[PDB]
Amino acid sequence: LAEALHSAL
Repeated sequence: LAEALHSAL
């Protein structure tokens, strides 16, 4: 989930 958010951002 952390990395999903990194990509999203």
